[PDB]
Amino acid sequence: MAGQHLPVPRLEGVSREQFMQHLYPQRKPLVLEGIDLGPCTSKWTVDYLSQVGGKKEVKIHVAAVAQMDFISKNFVYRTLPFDQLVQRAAEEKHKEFFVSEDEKYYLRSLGEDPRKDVADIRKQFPLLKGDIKFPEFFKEEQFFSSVFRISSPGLQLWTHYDVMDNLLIQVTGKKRVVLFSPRDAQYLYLKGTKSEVLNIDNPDLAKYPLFSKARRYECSLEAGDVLFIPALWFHNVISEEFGVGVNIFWKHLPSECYDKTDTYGNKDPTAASRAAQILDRALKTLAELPEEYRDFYARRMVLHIQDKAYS
Amino acid sequence: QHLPVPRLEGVSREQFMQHLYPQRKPLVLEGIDLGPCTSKWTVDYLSQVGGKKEVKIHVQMDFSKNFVYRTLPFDQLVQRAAEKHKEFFVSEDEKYYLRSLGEDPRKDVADIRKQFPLLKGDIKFPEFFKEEQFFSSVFRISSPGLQLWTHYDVMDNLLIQVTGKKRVVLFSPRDAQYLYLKGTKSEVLNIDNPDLAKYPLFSKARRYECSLEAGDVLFIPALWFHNVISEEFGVGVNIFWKHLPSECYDKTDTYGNKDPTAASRAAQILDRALKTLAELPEEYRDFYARRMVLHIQDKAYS
Ligand SMILES: [Mg+2]
Repeated sequence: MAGQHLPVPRLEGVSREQFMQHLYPQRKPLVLEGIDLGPCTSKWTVDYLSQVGGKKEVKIHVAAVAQMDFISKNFVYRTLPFDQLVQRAAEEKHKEFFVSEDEKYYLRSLGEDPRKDVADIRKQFPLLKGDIKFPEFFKEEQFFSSVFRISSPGLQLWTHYDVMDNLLIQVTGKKRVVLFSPRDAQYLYLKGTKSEVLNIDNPDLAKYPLFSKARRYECSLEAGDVLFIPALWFHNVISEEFGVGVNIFWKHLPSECYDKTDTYGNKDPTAASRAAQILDRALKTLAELPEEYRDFYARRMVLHIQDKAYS
Repeated sequence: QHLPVPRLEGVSREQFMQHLYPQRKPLVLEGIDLGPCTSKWTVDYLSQVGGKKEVKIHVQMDFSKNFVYRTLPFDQLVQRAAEKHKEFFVSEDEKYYLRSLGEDPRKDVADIRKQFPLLKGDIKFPEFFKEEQFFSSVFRISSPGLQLWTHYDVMDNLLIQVTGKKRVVLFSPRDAQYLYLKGTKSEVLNIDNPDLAKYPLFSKARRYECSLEAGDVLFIPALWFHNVISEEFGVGVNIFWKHLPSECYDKTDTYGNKDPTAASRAAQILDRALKTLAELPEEYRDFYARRMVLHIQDKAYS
């Protein structure tokens, strides 16, 4: 079981009700084939996205290296006009560039003022929103954000997770995506919503021994493919080609539970974040009992938590 | 996963304090001067000197209550303790136990000085700790083949075997996980051939092991689990003492068993943080519980 490699189930012809009432409550990743996405899927050539989306300047990642690394931040931020960015991500070599002729590009769309606006494709790319029919797989009152996702081929984003449920729509290009159950957290060596294990295919088990028990689900997304990701599910994407992605986040929970400053979808539901503050407190009172004693009692706690609150 | 506890002869008062004690590991100390006690505390001697003072007699045991509190006159207690004893409250092969406790059990600690003055004069506790850190002295009479369940104490302990053999096995505090701890007692009664059925984890527990001969002293650093099994009849005494600044402990504790106040409270607020988490759907609750124990492990462990 541990360290296994599963396929993410692929279903074609899934209905609204069957997704919403049968597949969704199942809380597992799943890919849907053949959904009517709108013509976006035959229109969004690079020439078109440049023309139609053009020149709305966006915040962008530039990396001189396929495997992007936040532990060493080996990439830099920059801005670019939408068309430019597109044209650049579809390239392999670059005449003009921010760091090297082979640097790779990564757009994760953001609301006009990232401080108070979630990203909304409808709001910020009105024409482009035109070509794409969001699958109606969730109550509208729970909509949260809609995000563009365009990357150079060979670009490896790192393993993270979000607090919202999420429909990732591969419109153009092939995407590889491996996923980890939320319960695989212990194995993932996380700093925040990120994992330190960059090379998942060929892991340095000297530094990340526990990564071994990690049971990975894998899937590759062709154009037209849609993938559902339950909240808290870890995921790692690699643009195998050039492609254009749109994701839709939405609330699985009462809007009341979420943190309102969070426009990205990382921040922990208030209850959890509060809990974490409480905990940091205990870790402090206990803290300056001698290490010997702290330790014994940290261990009691952990076992206790595992028993009252694990399921 | 089965070690011996080091035995050491000729360890100085100093050498121990300075270089051994701070190792925080269990040691048995051979050939300390305990006084005449080790010499004269015979069933017959004991019986005489002790007197007829009524004592709290308990009668392989189960903590499931397969024991029973009782009370007898000391001399008769020892005398039976050495016995199949004719007079019994439960059975002919009644097993007899004794763990000393001060006048008011809820108020005061046990203390050999206060409660066995004559007998006290026979034994010199080893000077391995300051008088200010003294916490209690206890008289331990048990009958042969009596199996007292596994527990830990919060005070450092000097178990002194004065008379008769006694086995004892121990476990790293950290082996808390494998012990299935119900408070300060562990669920696995028969330590030798454990029902791995009920408790699969007791296996992963490295168990240290020693045998006390009359005169031997076992140091048990606070937090070490130990299981004591009187092979022959005999009397032992143990002394608890505060390893931490006296304030750190629970005032209500007359046993040296209650958690340091810092622990007791931290676990209390912990129970709070669980009450908030609890209100999210189980699966979210779950995920963040795990993120909590990751956090505790990284920050507080070793
Ligand atoms: Mg994401």
